[PDB]
Amino acid sequence: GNYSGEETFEHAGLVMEARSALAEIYGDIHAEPFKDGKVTDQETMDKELQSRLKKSLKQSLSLDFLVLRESYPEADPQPGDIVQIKSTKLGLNDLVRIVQVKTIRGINNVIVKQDVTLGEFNREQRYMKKVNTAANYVSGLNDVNLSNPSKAAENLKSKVASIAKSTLDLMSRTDLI
Amino acid sequence: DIELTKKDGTVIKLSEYGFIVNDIVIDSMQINTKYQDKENMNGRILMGSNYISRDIVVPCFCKVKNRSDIAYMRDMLYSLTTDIEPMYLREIRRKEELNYRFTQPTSDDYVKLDKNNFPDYEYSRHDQQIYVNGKQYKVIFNGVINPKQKGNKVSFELKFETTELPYGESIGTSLELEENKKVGLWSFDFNIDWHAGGDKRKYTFENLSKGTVYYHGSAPNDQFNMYKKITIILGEDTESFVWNLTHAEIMKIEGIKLKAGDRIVYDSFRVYKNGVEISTETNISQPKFKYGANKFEFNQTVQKVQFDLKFYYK
Repeated sequence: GNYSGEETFEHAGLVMEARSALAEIYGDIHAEPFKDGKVTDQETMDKELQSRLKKSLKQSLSLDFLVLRESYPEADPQPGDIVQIKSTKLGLNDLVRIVQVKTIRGINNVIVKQDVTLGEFNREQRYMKKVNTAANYVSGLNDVNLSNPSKAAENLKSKVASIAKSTLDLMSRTDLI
Repeated sequence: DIELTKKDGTVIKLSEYGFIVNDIVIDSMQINTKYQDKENMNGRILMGSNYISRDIVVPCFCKVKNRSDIAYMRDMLYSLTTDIEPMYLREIRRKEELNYRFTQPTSDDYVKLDKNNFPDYEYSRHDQQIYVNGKQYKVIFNGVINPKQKGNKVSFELKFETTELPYGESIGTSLELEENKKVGLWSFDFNIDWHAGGDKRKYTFENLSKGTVYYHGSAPNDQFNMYKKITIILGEDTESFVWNLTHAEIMKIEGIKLKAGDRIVYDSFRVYKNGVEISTETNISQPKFKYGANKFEFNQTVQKVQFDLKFYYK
């Protein structure tokens, strides 16, 4: 992450590999490395890296919640709060945070049921956002031509290599003088 | 045969309102099972099994003096019974199929007649009916039709249903068992020793690491909706506080520091550290009284424990 913008792999710029604590029993795997980066210091290069690690062993708890009104009224769920769940016969007593909540309210603003998701919002919604991002990023463009695509990209890339060839010629011809 | 109803704010009984009843029949609890069938195995796994609902049925008829009045009476019935408001039903029986007694046909010792045109067989005080048992039921009504047989007699078929928990909630706490102040509300269905202050009546102990409890209720008080409520003067200062119990799980309170004279109100799935400002993060585990001996074991000789609860039946 500190190599200059024009190098792209001559791996200057704080080459390093880190790992988490659980690695030693699972072993050698690794994700897509932090290739893109213009960051100088090394303090960053460990924080962002371990964040890339710990974001990936994902746990989504899309439980269901059911409101008790006559009893336990002080549980209006709100997103971005801490909560202590505990399911017996599951192996679970830790505390987590809400990331999604879904209220309904018929009339007099009385709640009927709640739905919530914890930690990461879902596996589901991640897929769906991926799809919709693909489908909206596409159709916002104008270069797309479904009949033989890549003309718009290959025209560009070949133009790029051609101007690089012309630049090579210019370099030789200038170093001549 | 009166079908008493205690509503939130009043008490009602039908036969007071000219409403005789034929009988009361109380179904058991609808066991919803949760089985799972393995694909090619001659046997299916029990995921779970669980009580749901205790549907009551009560057919009641009524006689009046004139045909018009039927309407009024019927409306009264609806306005008196059909209540989404969760009510507390109490059943009543008689002790005997009473008859008219011997008399003398000498222009004297004539027979009586009720407000309704019937013969009063209930001559003495000790004739009329009784709360057959010291329990109730949390109950709601379901649809009725009113066939009018001849005259002023009309029948109705009430179909009641349990509200929250399919159980025979015992009226009165366990402390009224402790202090023999309130009278009634203790029927022989509950096998209760007379030795008040003796074992298997007491839920108020002092200066003990471990003690014994007799939960007279056949059904288990694991459900939080039941009014299981404990309160303990901890006796001895500590940083952590564990107490174990049988027919239930272990309980800890770690991570918060306490003091001796401080008291804990341990409500169902809930912990008042000092009566308010609930500190209930520590080991969310609720205790469960099944039946008979429910032995507890503290760890530092609490100077007081006492706990009231409600007995539930199946």
